[PDB]
Amino acid sequence: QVQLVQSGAEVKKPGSSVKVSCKASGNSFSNHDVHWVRQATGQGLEWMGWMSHEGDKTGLAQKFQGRVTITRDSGASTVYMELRGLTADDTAIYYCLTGSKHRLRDYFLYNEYGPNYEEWGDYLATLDVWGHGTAVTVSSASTKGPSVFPLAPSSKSTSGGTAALGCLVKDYFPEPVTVSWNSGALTSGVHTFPAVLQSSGLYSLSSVVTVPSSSLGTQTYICNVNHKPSNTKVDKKVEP
Amino acid sequence: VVITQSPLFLPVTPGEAASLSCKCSHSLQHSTGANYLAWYLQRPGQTPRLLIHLATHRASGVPDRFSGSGSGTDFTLKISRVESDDVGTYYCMQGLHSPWTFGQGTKVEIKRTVAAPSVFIFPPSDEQLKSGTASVVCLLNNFYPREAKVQWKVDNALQSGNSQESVTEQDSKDSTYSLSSTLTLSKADYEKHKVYACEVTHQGLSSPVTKSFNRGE
Repeated sequence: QVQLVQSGAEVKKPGSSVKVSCKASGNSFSNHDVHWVRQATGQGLEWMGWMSHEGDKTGLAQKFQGRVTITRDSGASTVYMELRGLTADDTAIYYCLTGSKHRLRDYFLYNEYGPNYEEWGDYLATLDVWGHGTAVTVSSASTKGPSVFPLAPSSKSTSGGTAALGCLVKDYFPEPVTVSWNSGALTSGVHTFPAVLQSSGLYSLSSVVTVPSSSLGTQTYICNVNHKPSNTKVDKKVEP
Repeated sequence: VVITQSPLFLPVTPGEAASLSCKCSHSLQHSTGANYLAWYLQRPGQTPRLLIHLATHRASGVPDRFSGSGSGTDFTLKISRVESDDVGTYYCMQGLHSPWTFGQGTKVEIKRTVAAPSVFIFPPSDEQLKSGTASVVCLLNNFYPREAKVQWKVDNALQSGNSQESVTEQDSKDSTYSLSSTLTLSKADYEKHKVYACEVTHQGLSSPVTKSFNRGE
């Protein structure tokens, strides 16, 4: 159970470059191949490149040809992936990972009069340990804490003994934001929606919860909003 | 070298079997005999978990209801007795031809009976209005299947280009989805109109449902 540690989230302007780093417990990149995989929100896995733990082989996807450098320090203590010429299309979570290969002799021709003719190939057998990822956001936006507005429970959010209420978490950058209710004490019937990216380049999301209509007179509802990038911590009471 | 996964979207009745196809334009069999094809499950919020490697081998700790087969170009992942822990996206990955590549994925969800959304509407807060903007929020709660349509009306006029929506992941307990839509206007536009309405279409509704309020009361 090797653990991979990745560098922190970054925001980069279109046209610039990011260099992501990765370390493995026990210096495991010495003995296990490194892979890079990225994934944009709501989209598929995309293999980027790899380096053999032997340090004698590197490869990239066709799309990253001329865009990406994969390198490591001596003793393979840290591994790096540099992506240049960033666009909004490069906004994704970038994962570092270990994998296993089969290094096999593909070509062999017997030479009776000296060393043999050989060619060896690498074949990917497994992707093993995934890092937690590094979120890279490609945008010219400025860090901004959200405004938090109540979604008040009313007759227009109530029926059959149940009411809905929520918080609108408007205009923040970058991701991520976390939301809890009553300091984690309220979890049943909570829906916290994925953020949407607005035209302004800022994000918004809402969190809603359904509760018994009965309880509106007596139970307090507070949404707790945390936006670490801006050190913004908001507790908002939601009244009828 | 191309990979096609099929189907793109697969609803499965709990306890029923599932069958996923991964086909490649080129053989994935090395001359030594091994097929370099792997299957991965990615659940919402998680990194992918290896299920099957070298086409037919379960990975360590993978329950025996997952099984892989196939050789050459055509490969299958069977899941017997599907449950909510099996929900997510399944990717195959070919490891024979450099550069290595993932398939585009098959999305698997729990199939359940039809459920129309409960629809709730929220006017903008007095605090938000103070700042010169009005967001109206519509919530569609606990519906299935995932396909739903929200149309915002202002004094019955159809709106476009001023709203955004977001859908949750499938609830593991009741197998439903929830959706929120947010209409955004300036305070100025918002105060020129009276009726704000969220009109909703879904397989579970025999005709569209409108939730509305009048500005003020």
